[PDB]
Amino acid sequence: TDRVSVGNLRIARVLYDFVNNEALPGTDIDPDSFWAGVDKVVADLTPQNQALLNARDELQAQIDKWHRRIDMDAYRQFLTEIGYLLPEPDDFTITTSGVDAEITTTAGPQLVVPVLNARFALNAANARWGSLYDALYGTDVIPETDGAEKGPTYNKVRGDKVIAYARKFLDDSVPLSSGSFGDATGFTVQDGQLVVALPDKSTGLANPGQFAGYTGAAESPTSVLLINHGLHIEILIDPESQVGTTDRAGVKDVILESAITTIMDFEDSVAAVDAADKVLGYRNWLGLNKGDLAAARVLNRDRNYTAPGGGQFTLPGRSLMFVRNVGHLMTNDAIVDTDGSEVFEGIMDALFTGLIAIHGLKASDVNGPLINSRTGSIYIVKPKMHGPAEVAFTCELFSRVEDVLGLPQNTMKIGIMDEERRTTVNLKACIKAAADRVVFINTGFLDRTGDEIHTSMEAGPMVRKGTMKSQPWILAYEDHNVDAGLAAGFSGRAQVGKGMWTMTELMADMVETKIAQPRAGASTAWVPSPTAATLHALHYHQVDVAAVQQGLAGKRRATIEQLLTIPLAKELAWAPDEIREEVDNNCQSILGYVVRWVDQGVGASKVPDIHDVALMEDRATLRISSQLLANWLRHGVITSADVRASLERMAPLVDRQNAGDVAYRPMAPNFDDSIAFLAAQELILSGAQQPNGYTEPILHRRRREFKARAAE
Ligand SMILES: O=C(O)CCc1nc2ccccc2[nH]c1=O
Ligand SMILES: [Mg+2]
Ligand SMILES: [Mg+2]
Ligand SMILES: [Mg+2]
Ligand SMILES: [Mg+2]
Ligand SMILES: [Mg+2]
Ligand SMILES: [Mg+2]
Ligand SMILES: [Mg+2]
Ligand SMILES: [Mg+2]
Repeated sequence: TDRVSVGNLRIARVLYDFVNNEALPGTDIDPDSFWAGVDKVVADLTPQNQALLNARDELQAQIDKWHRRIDMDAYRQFLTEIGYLLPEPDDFTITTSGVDAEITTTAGPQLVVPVLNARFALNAANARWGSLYDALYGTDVIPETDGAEKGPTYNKVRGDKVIAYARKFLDDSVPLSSGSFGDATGFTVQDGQLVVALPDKSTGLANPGQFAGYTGAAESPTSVLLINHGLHIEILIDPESQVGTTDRAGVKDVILESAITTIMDFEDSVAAVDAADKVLGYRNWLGLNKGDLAAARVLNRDRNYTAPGGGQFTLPGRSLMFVRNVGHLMTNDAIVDTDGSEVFEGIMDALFTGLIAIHGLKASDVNGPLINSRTGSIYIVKPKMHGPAEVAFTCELFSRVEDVLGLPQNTMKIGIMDEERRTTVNLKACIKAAADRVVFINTGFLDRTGDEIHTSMEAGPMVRKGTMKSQPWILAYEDHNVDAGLAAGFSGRAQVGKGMWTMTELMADMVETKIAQPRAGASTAWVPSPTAATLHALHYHQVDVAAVQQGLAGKRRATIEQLLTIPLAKELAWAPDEIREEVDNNCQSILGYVVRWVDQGVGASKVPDIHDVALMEDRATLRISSQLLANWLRHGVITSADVRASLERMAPLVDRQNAGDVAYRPMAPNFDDSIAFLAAQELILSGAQQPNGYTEPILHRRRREFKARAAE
């Protein structure tokens, strides 16, 4: 037994040592008082945590039975009687205070990254600023048409298209008084105003207030800092660079303020099934908050400029960090009680990520340099909550953690993910439950659709996964989320977020279509990579989110009936080949993700889909796919032979898609010999029995089984 006893707790040594030697020192928290507080919080809050999970099961059994025995009036009457659909509270304004400008004020891209991957976490934090030239040149936003494709070395024709794209962007975002940036000859700062040399004349900006600063001398600036819709744009000037020599004004690059905030994730993008895994995550979270995290490589320093009217100012070189804790469901054996019962992981995350975040509020040799929150807040995204009482519980959890940490009450702020149906239909009350802590709400596709399928599992066969994206329930869910946030005063106070673009290489399509989200009044939305953050930033220059929000406020665009419109497939709406395609699709999604999760403990990566399109999904992809297949199985759309045959067809496909990975362990031809293959099979076959369709219990068990076999 490798555990430390503290009150009723038996703490894994690796965790206990991490906290004492790394997390605690520099916080001024007395270590014995901390550990006593951990024991007391776990003892006090565990019963309610369990009570809430029981209530999920109780409500769902009632819903299963109701469906087992189409009319909307009877259905919502039913949901109301069982306490699933609660009355809408009175109108109110959130009272959350001490929030940084990146959240209250700036609209822009939001990156989410697996905290267990230090290099990715570092790149994400550094992604507050990104190269537009690199993003345009390196992706298909500039088509690889004849002559303009990227080879082993610099293609000037392609670069010239990159340059022109960016010139057009500057014209659109920071218009000159006359002429185009495409005719620029040079830049100078005269009388604290930006002057752009043109061929036949000279010109300032149409709105000189968009001029924000510069580097080097006003005579010949090395860069020119502009602002639009709250976001900075820096024109780098160096006619001696590879591309500067080719440019008419010697422009080297255009740098965009990109990932304004980043979510460091402990939940669905990481595989962490024991104390050693949790410690890897906590240690990286620690390094980020101290500012000394280094990989293979380090965090960027802040950026120095001269204001138009002279005098120096500094801009943050890094993304403001949130941390995403796990939700209320799972336990982890990082801590067990006397009976050997595992402790609630969400409770542990609040205590440990909260402790660690104190370093990000400080700057010394002990706590590293670099401050995360200027206003003294800790930003925690709380996923997978079901309804307002589960939000209230999170409030109580954070309050008790603050007390243990010696922090001011309401220091720990909550990002409310709206990704469960019972939260969706009671969203206003969920926000009201956290009215003095809430700094965001957001929507998604996968997790929310996963819950949609599980909740109405007994209703009938569901439409295909692709179809879900355009279903009435989900479009109302998207608008209702914005409506509730705006009605509660989020504009100027808290983020209203939308979902992830998963197609990592389809940047042209993202740039074309993702603009719909800020057009919808979302002050942020999720991107999979620093490159995608820079490109998505374009949308926020193109759309005035603040103005969109002002025009939406007070509107009620969704009905409860729309929200409750179950995505049931019409009476036999598929051909055999369409059914086959959807089974293969889902089995491939499950296998492609699971094999990396169970075998290598990777919970996010570019996974080729069935059409070889690279997707960067998290564990929610598993929840939707396994629930859909379990549903089709449940209602006789497919057979158990169909499922097994697809898994066996797609498995070697997955193996093939993983050529080029040295640590990869093939699943075919001995399927029942691969723990990953069996995990994937189990997720489908036992899908209908999982609490709310959640995949963690199975995935965690299988990864743990794999670790034990690898050490035997
Ligand atoms: O559709 C959904 O609900 C899930 C969204 C999502 N979150 C991610 C977080 C970190 C890394 C990759 C991710 N991919 C994703 O699709
Ligand atoms: Mg300077
Ligand atoms: Mg620090
Ligand atoms: Mg989710
Ligand atoms: Mg939408
Ligand atoms: Mg409302
Ligand atoms: Mg505008
Ligand atoms: Mg805004
Ligand atoms: Mg059940």
